[PDB]
Amino acid sequence: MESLKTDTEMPYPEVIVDVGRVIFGEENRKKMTNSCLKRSENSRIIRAICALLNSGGGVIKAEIDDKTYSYQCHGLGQDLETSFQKLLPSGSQKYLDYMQQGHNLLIFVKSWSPDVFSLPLRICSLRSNLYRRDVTSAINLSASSALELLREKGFRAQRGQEEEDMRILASEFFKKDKLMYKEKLNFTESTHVAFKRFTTKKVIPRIKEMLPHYVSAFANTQGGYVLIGVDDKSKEVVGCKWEKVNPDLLKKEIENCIEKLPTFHFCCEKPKVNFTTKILNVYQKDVLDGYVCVIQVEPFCCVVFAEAPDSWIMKDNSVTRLTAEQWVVMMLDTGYPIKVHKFKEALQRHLFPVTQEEVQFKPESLCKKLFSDHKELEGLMKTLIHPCSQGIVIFSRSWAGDVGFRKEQNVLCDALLIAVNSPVVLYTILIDPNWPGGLEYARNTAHQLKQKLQTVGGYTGKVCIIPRLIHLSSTQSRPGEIPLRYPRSYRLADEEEMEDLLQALVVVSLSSRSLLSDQMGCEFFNLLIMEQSQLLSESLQKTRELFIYCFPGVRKTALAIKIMEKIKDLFHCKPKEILYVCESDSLKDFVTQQTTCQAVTRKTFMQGEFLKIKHIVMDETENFCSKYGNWYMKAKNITHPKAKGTGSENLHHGILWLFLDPFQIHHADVNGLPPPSAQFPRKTITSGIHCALEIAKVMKEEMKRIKENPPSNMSPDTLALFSETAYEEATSAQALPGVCETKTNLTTEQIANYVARKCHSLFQSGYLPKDIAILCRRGEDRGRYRLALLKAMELIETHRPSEVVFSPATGVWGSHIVLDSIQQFSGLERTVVFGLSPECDQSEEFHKLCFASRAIKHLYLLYEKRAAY
Amino acid sequence: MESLKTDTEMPYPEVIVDVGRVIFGEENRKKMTNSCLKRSENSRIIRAICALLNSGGGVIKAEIDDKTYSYQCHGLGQDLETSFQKLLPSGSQKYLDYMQQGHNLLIFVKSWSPDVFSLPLRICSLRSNLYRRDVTSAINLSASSALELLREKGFRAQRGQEEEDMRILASEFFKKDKLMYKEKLNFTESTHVAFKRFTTKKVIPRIKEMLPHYVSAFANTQGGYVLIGVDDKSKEVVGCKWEKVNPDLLKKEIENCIEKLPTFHFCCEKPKVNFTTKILNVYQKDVLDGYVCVIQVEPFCCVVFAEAPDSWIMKDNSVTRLTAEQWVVMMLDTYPIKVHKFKEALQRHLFPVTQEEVQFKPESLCKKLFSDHKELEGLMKTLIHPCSQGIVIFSRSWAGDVGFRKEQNVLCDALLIAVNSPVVLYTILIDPNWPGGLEYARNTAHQLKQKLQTVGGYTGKVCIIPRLIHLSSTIPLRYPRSYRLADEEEMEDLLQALVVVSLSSRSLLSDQMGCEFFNLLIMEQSQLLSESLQKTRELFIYCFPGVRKTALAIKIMEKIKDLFHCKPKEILYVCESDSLKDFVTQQTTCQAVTRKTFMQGEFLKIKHIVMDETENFCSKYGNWYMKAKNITHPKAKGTGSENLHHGILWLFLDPFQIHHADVNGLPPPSAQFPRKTITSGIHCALEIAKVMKEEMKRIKENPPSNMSPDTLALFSETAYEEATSAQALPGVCETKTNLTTEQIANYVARKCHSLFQSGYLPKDIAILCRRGEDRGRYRLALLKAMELIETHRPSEVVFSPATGVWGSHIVLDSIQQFSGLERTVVFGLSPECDQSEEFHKLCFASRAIKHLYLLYEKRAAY
Ligand SMILES: [Zn+2]
Ligand SMILES: [Zn+2]
Repeated sequence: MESLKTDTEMPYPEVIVDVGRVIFGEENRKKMTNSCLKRSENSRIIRAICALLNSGGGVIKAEIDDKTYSYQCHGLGQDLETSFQKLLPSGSQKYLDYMQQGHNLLIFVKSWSPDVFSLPLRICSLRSNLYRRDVTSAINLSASSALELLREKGFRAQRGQEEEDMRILASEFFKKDKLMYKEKLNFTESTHVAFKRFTTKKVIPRIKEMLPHYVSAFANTQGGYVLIGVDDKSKEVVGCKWEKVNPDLLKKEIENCIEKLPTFHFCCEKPKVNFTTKILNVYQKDVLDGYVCVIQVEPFCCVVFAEAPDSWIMKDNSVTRLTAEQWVVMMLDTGYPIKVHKFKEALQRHLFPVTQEEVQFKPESLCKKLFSDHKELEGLMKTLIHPCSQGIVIFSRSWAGDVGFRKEQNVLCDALLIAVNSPVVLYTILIDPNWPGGLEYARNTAHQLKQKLQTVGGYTGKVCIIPRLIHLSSTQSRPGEIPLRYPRSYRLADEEEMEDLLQALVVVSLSSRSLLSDQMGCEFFNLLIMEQSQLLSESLQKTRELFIYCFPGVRKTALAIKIMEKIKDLFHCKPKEILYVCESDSLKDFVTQQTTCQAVTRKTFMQGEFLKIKHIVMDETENFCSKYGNWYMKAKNITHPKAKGTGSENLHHGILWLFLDPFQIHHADVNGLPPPSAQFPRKTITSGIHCALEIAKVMKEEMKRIKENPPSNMSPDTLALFSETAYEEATSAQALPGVCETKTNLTTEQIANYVARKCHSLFQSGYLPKDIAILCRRGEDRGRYRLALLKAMELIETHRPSEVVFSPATGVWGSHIVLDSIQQFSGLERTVVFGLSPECDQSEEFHKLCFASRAIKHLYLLYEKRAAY
Repeated sequence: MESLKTDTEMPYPEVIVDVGRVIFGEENRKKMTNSCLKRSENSRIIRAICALLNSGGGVIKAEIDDKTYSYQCHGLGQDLETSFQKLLPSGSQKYLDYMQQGHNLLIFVKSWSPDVFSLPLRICSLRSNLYRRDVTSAINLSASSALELLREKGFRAQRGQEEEDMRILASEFFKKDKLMYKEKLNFTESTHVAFKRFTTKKVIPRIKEMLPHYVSAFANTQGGYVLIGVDDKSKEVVGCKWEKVNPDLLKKEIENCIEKLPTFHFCCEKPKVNFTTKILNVYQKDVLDGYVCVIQVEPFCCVVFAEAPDSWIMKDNSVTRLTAEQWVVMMLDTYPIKVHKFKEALQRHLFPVTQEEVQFKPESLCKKLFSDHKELEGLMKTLIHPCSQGIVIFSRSWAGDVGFRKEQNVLCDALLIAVNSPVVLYTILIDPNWPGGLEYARNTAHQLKQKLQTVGGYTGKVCIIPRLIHLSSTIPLRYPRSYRLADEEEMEDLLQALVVVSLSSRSLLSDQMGCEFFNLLIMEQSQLLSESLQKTRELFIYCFPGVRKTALAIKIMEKIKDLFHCKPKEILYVCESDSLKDFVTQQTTCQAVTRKTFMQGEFLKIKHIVMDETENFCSKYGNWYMKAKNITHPKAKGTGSENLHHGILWLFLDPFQIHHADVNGLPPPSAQFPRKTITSGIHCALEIAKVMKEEMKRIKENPPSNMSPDTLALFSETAYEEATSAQALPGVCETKTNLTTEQIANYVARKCHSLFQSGYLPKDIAILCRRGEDRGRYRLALLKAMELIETHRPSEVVFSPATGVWGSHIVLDSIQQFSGLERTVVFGLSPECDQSEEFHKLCFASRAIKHLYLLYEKRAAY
């Protein structure tokens, strides 16, 4: 199966299992003469249901034999119901919904999501086929008891009396060499002896049919003796006729049966199941009559199966039985960030609120682009949605691409309608209605989206995504008829169900690469920064001077802003009494807009005099230069004032927090800081990493390269505090899927064309120009790159709606693309970063870190060709 | 039941139920003519099993009808086995063991401990009696499914289609006002309609019997209609004869039945179950023939029971059914964890399983008992034989050690734990003619097993066999072989359970394992605190009362030596008292001096300084802080030092226990940064911590002159409660008031004698007096009291100054001389104190680990 299988009559998104012709109805089921057909049909239906439960859900199609059968009047069938109850002890309503359309009965099977309150039963099984022996009975363990036994045996392996009277009597019987006719047994059945239903006219068939059960029961429990040749009622040694079957054939059949038994091993030794078969002779008046067989099974280290556990899955459009190995692996279960599942409720409440207002079109950016490019989309969608007042329509250029699958050019956009008391509907808009593959695209996209919701999102409920195909060129909406019918239980019923589906959509979007993924990632990062700021603020009451060491990608500035707010709250000071000192002007304007507290650059700080400043927070401390003056003593004097006699009854100490990034030092001169031995007390922050996995991986590779061959300016002691293990833990905890690409050996025109094409593609998907940052290492190439980019974007944008405007790094907050040097972009970040740098050898490759620290989710490093002289 | 009930014939420790005469055996069970007796006997046995499972375990005693019945030859019974396997789906062998002695068949029922791999099914139940309607069938939910439904409804309440076609047709049938004879229904049964087995000759008994099931099924699920008067096979409105029963009587019976139904509510509104009963008339050719009753049940917010859930417990020597409220509370469930974290290490250190000869524990009590009674060693060696591997744990009173009464006539109790042996509890009696020995042994064994299962968390079959012995002298209790310990792992698990039980009680063994537990906890805190060595160089550590600063300081010194690779003599400890100096000098290899020695001397090779008792430092000699800074923070001298180093200056501060009114010499509280507040260092009894918290509140409410508001601000009672709950252990704190000197001496002598008889060594007693000039008077009075009490007088009573804390003698010194040192038992002898001077309870309590006896002398008369 590449995508799905074609079914014109019932083009459902889900997988369809055809169980052939079945007889349905209580009266018809009872009056069936053929019991074999009854059992076969029941088995087919139950196997299909189990496979659909373990394979994500689906539809079962059955051709109804009687042409006068109505589900409302007749019913389903009693035996099928007993089977359903056996398979689903919790309840069959939560998973199975029935429907009669035409002459076909459709059973809708929900995916087996283990109930949070219930035991974590990963998969559903009819019978474990793991037998454990209670007193005088061998019980086919249920799924829950099977999990009990598996977990107990696993713990035992990983770690490293009248019952005994029955065992002793059975052992004494075993040791005996010969027996007498009508000799009376002095013991009955127990946990360690079983002899009932074992004597027949033909012993071989009964042994083959029944021995596996008792052998599994004895091996799983402790000990056991199986006796063949003892009459059930009278407990005498009747024996088996010698002429009927010789002892050697019976012994070989027994060893064959025990060898065919499936087994699963928790331990390393992996012993086979061991058993001793001893054949006893019975003599009436010293003439041979027959023989009695005793089988002894010792306790077995792990679980032994009577046969393959009859649990089914779906594999290659077919219902497939699960082997013991597969069953135990799937049952014992022997990684998207947890923070997503912690914050999905707040994210849904912020971005996708369930309100009684009119229908909302999201996301705003893509909606604006689509509606400006196509004027009829607003009207067409408003007409199609009607009648619906409450709901959200989530637009995407390609939902299939949004869930990780192929993107189709012929699909203009996809709309996902979520509403209360309505099914989820996926609208696919086509540029040309004559495109043959629209229906397949819609069906596959709906199937993939539902599967992603259930698997990644964690949705545990009945949801139907109905593929509806629409065209802009059509003057009249809803052409033809839509025959897709689902039970009323599959539409969302309350606002809580809508909230749950939207939270699952939040998780799915945050686990993928898309425009919506990027926007919700920004909101997620805001929440994470709030949590980190709250955690770090606890040091305000315990320290006054602190040296904060930050890994690459920590986002020091947001933490600094929120820490400044926390200082204002805690110390009850006026906002203008807190000073933020940075090195770059651009960061100064950024912070000036983001915070009400005072923000100055180092030159202003040294030139000016700050009498009213009570607390100082310094960022970009690595790049500070001491040529103008020694700023550290100034900050110390403003923060730590020496006592002047008795004038100050209670001298105060302020906050002198310095944020340092040892890795990104671009000033070879001395910083003016105290030596690394005097940089105490210190804190290392690793949990601020807010970027893509790809960008974090690039930054870690550069970190390792720097640590292996440290440069002159950096020192071993500062490099020692940063470990790769902590960086992996933080990245796995806090990073989101993204894009990082590298291109080499390109001319200026090729770089310009690549940037123009990528920007056009991103804009078509709903990215705004404020998310694009084009950064060049060498500042003298700004004009050349600007001319090349103007030419490229003019060529690409043939329609040319508005002029292309690039803004300097000062205008980060504005709505324009940023084209400036890396030095001018220090401390500032944007979602998409284009790094235009000349050809770099191994020595100069360290600037990948500088480029990556500026990118949040996209990073396109482009390298120019070597100049020819 | 005060302790237990007397059973001379079967004196088992456990609770015994008598299920009367029962017929046993497959042949006998099958051939029974009377089915009512069969059902009654099966019900009695299963109810007793359920009660024993939910009530800690016990024994079932059944008298066998047949005198020729042998369990091995015959068996137990098929119906009984099926009932057992119904009650225990996991397995009946783990909980039920059978045994035949005499004419009685005994069933040994283990306590229902929910398996760690299991769903948390707290109690066992035959039937939930909670019904959930699958389509066409109403199912009595199992215990697990009942728990699932209860949790779902609780979460829902706390938070705040052809099936639909069936419902619509049923609603249309409901709305109809008239019916025709042999009118064919156009619908069959679904999740929302049920009418099978409802039409009988006498409708009322069948309704009374079956209606609760369907009402519960409909209420628990969504909606439902019940139809009365429809023939099963042909689906036509046969109707109920009008003469047989009037509609009003049937309606009132339905209302009575529905009202009688038990219910449990997860919500505050508490609505009753709502339902509409409508009576429909059937006419054949317009003449009345009968009537049809339709009952509508709407979805109901909470769970509705068909009847009281048949789960039983034990209450007042009786098998008692559980009501719905009790069952739901017990099923939904609506001591420090560090004990369960450290019990394995504690048992490996203190009760190791080895192939060596049997070990007698604890050593102190064993020495006392064997010295006082010479024959006890030989008697125990004889009784234990044949046994090589095992531990014998001695107690003056195991009953007292598990919280129950102490008996004077019991010399001691020995608990024998061994592999391939039952646990045996030996009670030694001074006078063998004491009537109550057997009852004492039985009750003690019962209480010890119950404590093990409940507090200790033991999940396994254990038998504690009461055995009574007498020193002056020159058993029918039979348990299944599964009740004896089988492996070394089972012995280890039982020993871990015993460790938890004793750490959850008050005894000598409790105190010794408390000391080991506190050592492990201090190791964990020291490891956690040592992380600040890499992040800070000068630190001001603020400690709540009872933090045990000195042990943390010693382990921090060790961590400094490990981290900075410095010689032990390069790390310096500065304290104020000579006694703590000597203590630390013995406990550590690093240099330890007092403040006077620190200021007089010169320390060239010292690279790191750790200071304790910093609140009591006096600046009259000079500025010790500046000296510490100069030693730890050296100013650069030109280019001589290529890489200047900064040392560690860690100051341990206790703001509450400031006894020097003069300025400490510390920097002002605004310059005391960076700072750390240690809360998780509290290692004492709950009672001592409570006294310290009360004194803390009293001090915070009325702060004295020397302390400052900023210093008191960091100490909150929420943190103190969290710490005390996390890391404190049960203990004793007592206060006596208005006693004269000889009464105080007699009290101390009597308490010391009682503690010594229980195995306490003299090194665990510290007698501390607030006023130092009373030391001689108290010493004379205590010597007189102790010589009067110890009539035997084996050895002289020796009191040691506070310098000799490490020695094996009672300490009699002032509180000032005992600063920074602790002992298990502390006696506080102080004069009468008013509200202003009550603050010294904190000083007295900081010196006690598990026992504190504050004694106040009478006011002096002039
Ligand atoms: Zn194995
Ligand atoms: Zn309620």
